[PDB]
Amino acid sequence: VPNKEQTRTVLIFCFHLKKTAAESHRMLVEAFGEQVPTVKTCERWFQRFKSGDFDVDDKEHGKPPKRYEDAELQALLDEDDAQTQKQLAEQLEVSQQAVSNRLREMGKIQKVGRWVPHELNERQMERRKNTCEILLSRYKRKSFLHRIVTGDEKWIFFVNPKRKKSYVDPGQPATSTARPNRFGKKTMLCVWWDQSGVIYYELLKPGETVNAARYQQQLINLNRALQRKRPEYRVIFLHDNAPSHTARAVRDTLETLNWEVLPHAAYSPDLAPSDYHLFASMGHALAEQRFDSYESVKKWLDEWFAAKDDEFYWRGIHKLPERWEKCVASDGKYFE
Amino acid sequence: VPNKEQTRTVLIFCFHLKKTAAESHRMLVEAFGEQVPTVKTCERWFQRFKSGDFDVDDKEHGKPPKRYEDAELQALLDEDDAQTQKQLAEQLEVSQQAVSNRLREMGKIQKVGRWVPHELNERQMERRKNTCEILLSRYKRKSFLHRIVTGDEKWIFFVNPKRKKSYVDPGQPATSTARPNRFGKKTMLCVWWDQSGVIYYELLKPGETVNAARYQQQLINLNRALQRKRPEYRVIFLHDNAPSHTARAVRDTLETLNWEVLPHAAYSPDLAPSDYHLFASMGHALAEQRFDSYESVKKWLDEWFAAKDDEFYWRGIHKLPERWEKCVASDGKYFE
DNA sequence: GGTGTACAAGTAGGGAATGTCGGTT
DNA sequence: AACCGACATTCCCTACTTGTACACCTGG
DNA sequence: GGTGTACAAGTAGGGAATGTCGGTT
DNA sequence: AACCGACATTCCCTACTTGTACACCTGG
DNA sequence: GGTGTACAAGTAGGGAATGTCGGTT
DNA sequence: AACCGACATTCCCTACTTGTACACCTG
Ligand SMILES: [Mn+2]
Ligand SMILES: [Mn+2]
Repeated sequence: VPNKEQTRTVLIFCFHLKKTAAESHRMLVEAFGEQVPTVKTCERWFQRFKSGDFDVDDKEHGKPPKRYEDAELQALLDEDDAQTQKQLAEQLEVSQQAVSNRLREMGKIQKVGRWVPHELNERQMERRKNTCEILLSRYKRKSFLHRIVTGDEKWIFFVNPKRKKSYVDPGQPATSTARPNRFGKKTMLCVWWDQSGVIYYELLKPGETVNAARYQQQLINLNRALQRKRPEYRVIFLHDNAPSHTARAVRDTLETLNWEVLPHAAYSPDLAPSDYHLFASMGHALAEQRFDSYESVKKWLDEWFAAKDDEFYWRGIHKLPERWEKCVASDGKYFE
Repeated sequence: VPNKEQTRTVLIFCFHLKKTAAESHRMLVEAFGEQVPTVKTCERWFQRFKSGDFDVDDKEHGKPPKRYEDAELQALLDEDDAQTQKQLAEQLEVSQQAVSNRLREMGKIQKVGRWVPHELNERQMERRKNTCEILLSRYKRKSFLHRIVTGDEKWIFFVNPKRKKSYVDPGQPATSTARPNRFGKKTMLCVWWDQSGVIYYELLKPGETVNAARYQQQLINLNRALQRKRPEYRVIFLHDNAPSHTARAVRDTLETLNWEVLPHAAYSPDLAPSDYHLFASMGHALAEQRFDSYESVKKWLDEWFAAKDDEFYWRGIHKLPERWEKCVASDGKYFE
């Protein structure tokens, strides 16, 4: 009856009764019948038993040689880590299924890259690196974030649907969503805030623009609202290089307010707290959220800003230095 | 130095040597030592040996109870098959991790749903059903497909990048891509085709628009090219309800050419061979493609439309029949 | 409309695990 | 009888293969 | 910033697997 | 001695738990 | 975002309708 | 008073323009 495993047990038991090899074998036929391993394989078990080898496991078997080294497929990734299996395959003379396996066998996983706002010129980066160095230099001499009042502009549609993920048996349809229309109803939000909260915001009506003209009016209203909400206020103002924000007219509206405008490189939303922090948070919050009327957008926004904590804003602003640092370490290339 | 499995082999060995249960135990202690099991076990083993049962492995142990039933979790999916695990867990009173497991244990996988072009109206679904019904009723009677000349219009940006997928160790990042610009240079393409190939295409200059005026012009230009390339043509025209396609003026330009316009319910790009099949194949081929010159866009298209085997277009058109059935059986809801 | 990844199942080798057998004591 | 060495036979485990399912793309 | 899934590791508890022991022959 | 039945003790295997990593999101 | 059709409302124009004026008995 | 033709206005009624909905195709 017994298998190589059950057999070796016996031969250990037979070993421990001082039975000789050939003796044990006789007992096996006596016990189980003719169909028991040959004497030769008893003599063998015995020969290793005498060494303290009662190790049950077969010694490691034979294996077809790997038709390509690990470090070989690894060094292909070292040139272009974003190739398909089929592409790697035809460089290693194996199938894709083969390249499927060895990538699973090595620690490797497949992950999808980041979208970055803009392709940056050899120069575009230099400007970033500079600004970031400049601000850090200042940051070390004296913390000044406590003086920062930034703000920016962000669309808010009346419907924000996301593609839905369904848990269902294989080869079945996942509940589907209807596209967000590119030319749907939307209202521009313009919001200004500081490390202690949101100072002032305007929610523009559907078709409304922001021009050198209106921008002025706004930061004068901001000023008015600043006077009451921030009594202690000099003051530092951070905003991106909108065609509207660099307006000859507006530049002067800032001088005549005695506001210091922190330098800001273009295509750098990763350095604008309004974008990388405030809005980013709102992005999550707006998911699948509907707005029937312009009134409710303002009501949601109102309760949304209000129901934030204090630290939330504080944290947004104080992550600047960390970003300026990366912004330099990454040498101007996006760092996010 | 035996285990709760190895000793059982031995007890089988002794059973088949006509040794008494207690006798065998005395042999166990003699051979191995003092850490063998009791005689009480040997007696028990023997008692099941005396039957024909020499099955080594245990009986199934005591296991905790299931806190909810597989089919009870199934009722939640029947309601809403797209729910986060956390949400299911709450309804079941178990943890998320708990549900992560029972979904693994059941057949269930996670799938991303579709983007359907437009949210359809109780009415718009009927329009679709009918039109599909009508055309199919006819196709059954007499195949009118080889007479179908159809066309549409589709943008083509000068840079078509895709997020890149990388094979990498966990934690390490994947190569990032610069985002496609919504406002980049983009030439419009107006193309008309037929079961045997493309008849006449018109690649517009950047700014160029299509109005009641220009559409007519093209329809005539089409006809001329149709006379020499398709020397046999009466023509059936298929085109979507673009405001330009549905102008008073144009319907008359179509009459003057004597073309049967097939009815085509609004919001039905899934029934326009131009979109659902020709541009579809294009979207793939256009991936990661850069176009520096307007000439190359034409040079690309020329060589592309050309190298396309004749059947390709044939299949495109002949897939209408099944889309109609499918459009019909699904009562007008989208069906892709 | 195309394409990319992984589960199936089959297959060839590389040796171990085993057997055979003539040689020793 | 007992055990051995050497060459032959059997078996086991893996790195591949082709075949295939299928998630997700793609045009709106 | 925010959140959704799964790999770790620990824990209870339900019985089997095993032990203990005085009762039979 | 041998084996038993009955009650006690130990051990094994799982369905959960909490803790945590981390892909991917989110603003541009 | 582009674009066309369908009325709903808002200006002009050739007609009217009415007004002014000369004439004659 | 009576009455005309000859023009000049005060208006309409229709008639060309705008103005203000929608409707349909792209991502
Ligand atoms: Mn901005
Ligand atoms: Mn179209």
